Amino acid sequence: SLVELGKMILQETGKNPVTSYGAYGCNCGVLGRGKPKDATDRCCYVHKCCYKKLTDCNPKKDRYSYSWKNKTIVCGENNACLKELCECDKAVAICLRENLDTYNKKYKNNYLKPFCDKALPC
Amino acid sequence: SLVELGKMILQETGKNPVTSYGAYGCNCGVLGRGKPKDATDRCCYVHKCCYKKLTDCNPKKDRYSYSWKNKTIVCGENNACLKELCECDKAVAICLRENLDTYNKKYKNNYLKPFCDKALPC
Amino acid sequence: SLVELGKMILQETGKNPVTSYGAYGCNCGVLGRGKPKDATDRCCYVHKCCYKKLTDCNPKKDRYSYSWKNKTIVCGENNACLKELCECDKAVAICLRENLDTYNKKYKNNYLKPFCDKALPC
Amino acid sequence: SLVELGKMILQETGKNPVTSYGAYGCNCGVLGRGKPKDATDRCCYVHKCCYKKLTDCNPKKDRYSYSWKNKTIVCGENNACLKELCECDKAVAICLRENLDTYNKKYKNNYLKPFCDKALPC
Ligand SMILES: CCc1c(C(=O)C(N)=O)c2c(OCC(=O)O)cccc2n1Cc1ccccc1
Ligand SMILES: CCc1c(C(=O)C(N)=O)c2c(OCC(=O)O)cccc2n1Cc1ccccc1
Ligand SMILES: CCc1c(C(=O)C(N)=O)c2c(OCC(=O)O)cccc2n1Cc1ccccc1
Ligand SMILES: CCc1c(C(=O)C(N)=O)c2c(OCC(=O)O)cccc2n1Cc1ccccc1
Repeated sequence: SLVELGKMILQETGKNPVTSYGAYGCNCGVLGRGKPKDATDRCCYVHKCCYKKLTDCNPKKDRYSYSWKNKTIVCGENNACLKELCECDKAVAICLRENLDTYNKKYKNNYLKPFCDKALPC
Repeated sequence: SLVELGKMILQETGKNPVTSYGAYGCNCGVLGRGKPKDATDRCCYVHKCCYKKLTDCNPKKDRYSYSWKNKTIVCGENNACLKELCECDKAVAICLRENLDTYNKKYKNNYLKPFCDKALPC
Repeated sequence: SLVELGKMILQETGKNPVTSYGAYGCNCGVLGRGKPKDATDRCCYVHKCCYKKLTDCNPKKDRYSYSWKNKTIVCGENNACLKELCECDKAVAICLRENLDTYNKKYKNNYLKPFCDKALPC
Repeated sequence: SLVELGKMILQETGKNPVTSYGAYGCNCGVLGRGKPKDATDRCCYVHKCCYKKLTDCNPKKDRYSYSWKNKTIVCGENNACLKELCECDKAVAICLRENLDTYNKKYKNNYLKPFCDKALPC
């Protein structure tokens, strides 16, 4: 769920998911995909494509278990959908950390929302 | 201060410092040094010796700054006491994480109140 | 920003950046690039080309942190743009020092403005 | 003179000579030699011994010339006493930089006369 996702983002990046990624670019924290504005935005674009493959479980509200071992996210062996859901959130946490260097303050808090292009298919 | 120390332990080990290390063995959390019970206890033994050589500041109360970059603790530059105080806290966070493999709840002071021998000098 | 740049130039060259480089040649301190009149001028040409690559921050007005360690300018860790900015400024301060030998006061005070040719592209 | 000495210290160490070294340990910035408290203090003890040999001039008062060339203090030529005086000052500026790693503001007198033993002779 968003509980697990937010904890992974903070564990990997050290940032509050809401204040830093609540509405960044055309994809991060908002509903629906748009053409990404930068690399951080593209992380959330891929993550939304990860989610849409997952029927038989609810990515937004379904809880799951994971552990933080050797400063690494380790998805607990689980249901197929829950395991894949955990691997979706782990990928976007790593992706957001990796692109902190080009994180741009001008893209937060839905400054880009009126300018967002229609997204290409996943 | 204990504020920064607590966040480093959380970021490195993934554990709550109060529940996991608030009173563990003969050195972790408790006041004063004793002969260590295991590898985790020895981390806190070393950390307490690290604090002992700091005289120009109050290790428990004085605040400093540090960064979480690439899942690594990076101490902020400061005067001798505050910088070395940050380094004391960093080494114990890494040490406790490295020794999670042998962390044993039997050394938590709430499971069994350990009999602690007089510590050797630092 | 110019505050950090001016301190670097003083630290490296020992010269006041305003009085020595406020309007030197066809590139130093003045607006716009021109064909360099000497090696000092070319330092500022390269520096202006360095700035032109930076589009995610404001090279003239954005602050950054650096320190003086072992008589070396050491750029503090930041985002990609601010780190590249600091490295642009460190490089021009260093370049200006290396070419103090051929510094010509005849090129000061924007005397060469009618002599400035179109520069080669960056 | 002290004017040239203070400029050297700022150039080499990056520190304000008054606020960092104006009364530090048993030798730095105070009158007379004492048993050094640490490596920084020892730099000032050695420097005071350097001044002791300069009888043909006035170390604190007499001016001399030096240049900041390639981030090196270069004493200008002069008579024996004044050239030796500049080299005394250059040496203490270098010594203080080299020992910034163990600088500790705990040794600043802060207008309380510390316990100072009689120094070894020189
Ligand atoms: C970038 C972080 C993010 C999402 C992403 O990781 C992302 N934009 O992909 C996301 C999200 O995405 C899933 C989806 O769109 O269904 C939906 C809703 C909020 C979303 N926050 C913000 C957040 C998450 C967890 C705790 C606190 C804040
Ligand atoms: C192992 C964690 C620890 C200490 C150590 O790291 C350790 N035992 O060395 C320590 C401590 O030690 C310093 C000293 O003895 O002055 C004193 C008091 C509490 C101490 N907690 C618990 C804690 C720290 C920070 C936030 C919340 C809880
Ligand atoms: C050569 C020094 C210099 C610039 C350069 O280093 C240079 N010509 O590249 C520069 C400058 O250049 C950046 C740009 O044109 O955007 C713009 C404005 C002033 C500029 N001073 C003068 C100065 C710098 C810092 C403090 C005080 C005076
Ligand atoms: C450590 C710096 C220092 C002295 C030394 O370098 C040192 N303690 O040797 C020293 C000093 O020493 C020479 C002597 O006692 O005759 C005498 C007086 C002040 C002295 N400041 C402080 C200072 C010097 C220059 C400008 C501003 C502040």
